[PDB]
Amino acid sequence: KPYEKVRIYRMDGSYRSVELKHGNNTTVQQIMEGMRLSQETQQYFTIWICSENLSLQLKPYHKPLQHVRDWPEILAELTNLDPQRETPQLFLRRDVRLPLEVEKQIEDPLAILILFDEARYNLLKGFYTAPDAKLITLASLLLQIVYGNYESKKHKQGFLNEENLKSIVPVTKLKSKAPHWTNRILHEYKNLSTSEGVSKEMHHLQRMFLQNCWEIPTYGAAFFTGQIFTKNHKVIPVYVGVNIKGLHLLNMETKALLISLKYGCFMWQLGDTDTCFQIHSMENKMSFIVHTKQAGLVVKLLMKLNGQLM
Amino acid sequence: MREYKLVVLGSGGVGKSALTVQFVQGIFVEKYDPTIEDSYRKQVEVDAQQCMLEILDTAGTEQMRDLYMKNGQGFALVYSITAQSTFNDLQDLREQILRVKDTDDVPMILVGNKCDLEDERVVGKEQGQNLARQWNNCAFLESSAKSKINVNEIFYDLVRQINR
Ligand SMILES: Nc1nc2c(ncn2[C@@H]2O[C@H](COP(=O)(O)OP(=O)(O)NP(=O)(O)O)[C@@H](O)[C@H]2O)c(=O)[nH]1
Ligand SMILES: *Cc1c(O)ccc2ccc(-c3ccco3)cc12
Ligand SMILES: [Mg+2]
Repeated sequence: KPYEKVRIYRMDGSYRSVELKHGNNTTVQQIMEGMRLSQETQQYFTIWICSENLSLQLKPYHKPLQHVRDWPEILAELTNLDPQRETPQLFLRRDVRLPLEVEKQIEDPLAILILFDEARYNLLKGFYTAPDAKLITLASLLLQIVYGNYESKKHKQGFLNEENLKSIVPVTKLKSKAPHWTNRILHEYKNLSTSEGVSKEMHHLQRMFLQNCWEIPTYGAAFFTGQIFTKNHKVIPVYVGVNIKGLHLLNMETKALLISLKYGCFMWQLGDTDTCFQIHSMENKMSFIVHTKQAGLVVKLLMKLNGQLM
Repeated sequence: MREYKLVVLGSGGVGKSALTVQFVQGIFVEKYDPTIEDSYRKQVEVDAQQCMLEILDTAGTEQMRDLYMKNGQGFALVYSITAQSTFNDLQDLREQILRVKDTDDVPMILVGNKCDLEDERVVGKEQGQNLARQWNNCAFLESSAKSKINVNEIFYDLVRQINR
């Protein structure tokens, strides 16, 4: 073939090969045009570059293959990792700046499906902290979406083991809280199928799944890695989630929600040597400091997402 | 959960992407965008067991065709009942697959697409059955991505042919 190409993956493992009309000088915007997307679908998504431990949203003017070429230097600036075990790939993902009010008016079936796969991926990974009731509802919708209608001859007993459970509940709960949710999951699953008041069209069911995900505090969040010190002093690895709602802190080991702060209920300050940033939570008389080489990006994203709010 | 690697082959325009997108995403791609190489993933239930399908949607021409054959487990051979040339091209593809797999026991299915355009039909249903008969009683199906006719059966039958 007399042309260059690149794979653009999605969270579900699928990919789409696009032509590279300008080689490594092709931009995100030119690649975005190379997909099977309309201007309707394109406004909700953008190209990300992600390895195992670093995910970066790119901009229309960015040249993604030069980011691939420069990945070991980028990992050295932003992480404390060895660049060898990290090869990046390009992904089509939700725009982190996409306001929730705009997502709530989406009707395109393809856009709904792409947003649904990302949300399901973040759920099973354990990044979406929700009460046990919200998680059971999401698991029953996944059963309807993936396994079709409920049938007592098939799903009543000896079906929701752990291999099937792993695909509908967060991995952080599969061992502890999940094996006691099975009866409550099937009852909602049974209720979803035998109910004409609920549309079983595929884009409608996925739209329902996303509705229950929109109330989750960490929905649509871009995640960064960092470190906090216990108030004798013990290091706690953390995920720093920054979305259109605010800022959230996850225990890196167990994904437990440490603190979640809506915009306008806290203030931020970038550290001196950049290696950190401070969060003063007003109306609580409490502050904390997060150490991370990505602290510059966290603060820069916090300003843009806060400035977006009216 | 067993994984199945299926490859959709055929000349350009026959609806390889339309059949795949309809099966995986339930959407009918009305536009025409010549494919470079697309890979889809989908979990289905074939004969009361959960399967994981990786479906490779290939280009009409161009070229890496031998890599697809050596790695693929089942092959959907697609033509359009609207274009005779797309029907004739399938004999070379059938022989290429047998040559690379070095056998005739290859999971395979012949798919005549665009049966919703019954008016503009050029290839007959009996001539398609006659080809599949010649091909060691190969499976045969007439399908339509627009009307969602025989779409799910194309990939379900390839899964059963791999389980044997
Ligand atoms: N009426 C009708 N049109 C169809 C059907 N299947 C595909 N088409 C149309 O045929 C055109 C080509 O379809 P496409 O899926 O891209 O075929 P392809 O085999 O993937 N082409 P390529 O090999 O170049 O990638 C599109 O305009 C599509 O809408 C069908 O069952 N009925
Ligand atoms: C840096 C930046 C600006 O200036 C505007 C909008 C942005 C949106 C998303 C990011 C980001 C997500 C992960 C890493 O960076 C940055 C960004
Ligand atoms: Mg195609």
